[PDB]
Amino acid sequence: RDAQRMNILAGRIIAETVRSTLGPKGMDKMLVDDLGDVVVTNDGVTILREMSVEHPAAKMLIEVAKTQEKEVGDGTTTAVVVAGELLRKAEELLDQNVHPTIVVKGYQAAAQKAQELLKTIACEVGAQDKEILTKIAMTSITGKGAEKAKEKLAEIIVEAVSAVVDDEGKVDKDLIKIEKKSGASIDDTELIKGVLVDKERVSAQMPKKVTDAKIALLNCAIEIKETETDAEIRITDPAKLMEFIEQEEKMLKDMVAEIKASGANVLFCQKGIDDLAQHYLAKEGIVAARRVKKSDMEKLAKATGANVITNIKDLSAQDLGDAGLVEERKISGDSMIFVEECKHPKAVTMLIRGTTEHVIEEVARAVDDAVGVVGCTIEDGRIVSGGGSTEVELSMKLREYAEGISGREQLAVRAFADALEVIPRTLAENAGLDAIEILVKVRAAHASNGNKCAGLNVFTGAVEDMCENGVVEPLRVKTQAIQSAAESTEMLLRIDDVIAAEKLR
Repeated sequence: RDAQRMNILAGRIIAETVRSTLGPKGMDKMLVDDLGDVVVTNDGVTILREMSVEHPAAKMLIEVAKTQEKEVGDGTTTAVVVAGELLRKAEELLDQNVHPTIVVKGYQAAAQKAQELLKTIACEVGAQDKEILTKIAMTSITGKGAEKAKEKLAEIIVEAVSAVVDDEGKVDKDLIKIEKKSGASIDDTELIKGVLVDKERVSAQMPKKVTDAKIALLNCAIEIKETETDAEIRITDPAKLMEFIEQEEKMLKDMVAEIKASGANVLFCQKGIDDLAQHYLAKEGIVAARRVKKSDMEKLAKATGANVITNIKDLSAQDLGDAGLVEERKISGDSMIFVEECKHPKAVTMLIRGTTEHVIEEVARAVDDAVGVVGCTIEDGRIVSGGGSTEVELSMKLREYAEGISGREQLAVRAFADALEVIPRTLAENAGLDAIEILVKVRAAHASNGNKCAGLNVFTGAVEDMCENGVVEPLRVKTQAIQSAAESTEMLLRIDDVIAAEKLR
């Protein structure tokens, strides 16, 4: 009968299950399917993407959430809690014989008005100041869940994103690889100004270090080759078999001679080196490996600027690569190859260590997105405080503006401003502190001429300066999240009737 009353309540259930997960110490409840595989994750996107639903309108709020995850990578949880309030406060207006067309007009006007206020609240910083840059690095790692180790880790991130800043000022996620490998401890982490591969030489008689490496890039797998024309090999005489095994090997020695004659001190072949072939490339002083993945051969082409060749019978001086140094070392365990190019590098790598395959993958998954949030921050250059601090300031700005606008729509603008007051409330209850008594003091600081950068610290549990502690986030996560909220909630408020949708392609 009510119909619309059933959708406003469904949005609160989906939002309640991802309400307490906000903040660093965000707990999560178990919800295992009928199978048995237990999954424990703090991120909300991992649950909303796999958790089932019951009503058809529940997908409206999840659809807009997927597009938000593919743009910033963090803050999607804050975009869902703001929808439950705006969707709940509407019930107070409907009881007063208010038409849905009136409450939807206040959110659009209030949302657009905030676009100009955030510009004045945001500060201004440079795009190369390493001092303030390090402060943003520790703020990202701490926001995920790795406070025990964040001193040197913050310095490895600022040097990686800053060492790949093009002239136009655009960060590229493809130029940042992540190599996982257990070790002694996580503190044994260091960046490389080049590339990295987890392979070892085939023989122990090859060189260990060489300068001005002339790598020979190959794009062919391991398999018996055949001319473009149909042809097959035949064998019948067992005694004569010894003549072919040595003949084919002879066709390889003279073939590599043309590669070495064209200046090829090194060689990164992509085939199974014959047992006797290892003796030739070893005495001549040419490293090599057997069986390498294609993912490692595609990055070297664009990194070193080599040309992709498919015919081994055509490798002249103009068909080879180039690298800086190729020294063989170890890092508490095996001995892999370390290819570098300090003359003209184009990408960096990271060899995060640890003690178990589970602890290295967790931090390895929360670092790929951290650089993305700090990367776009340098592109824009404007930063604004966050963590519930600015949310309390916007309320005072909207209340003063609500008094100017007249008409019956002056009630929705007040609920929209007060709806954002739940951000510091969830953080207060998270640490086990009362909220009704703490929200009265945070407003006193922002009386008039008070510092706009001030919020509640989850550690000490009192009002402090966010600029000194470490609670700052870019304005892109707020301007886009608040914009998607008004665009998502309007789908359920405008609709005032259901339909028996059946057979619709």
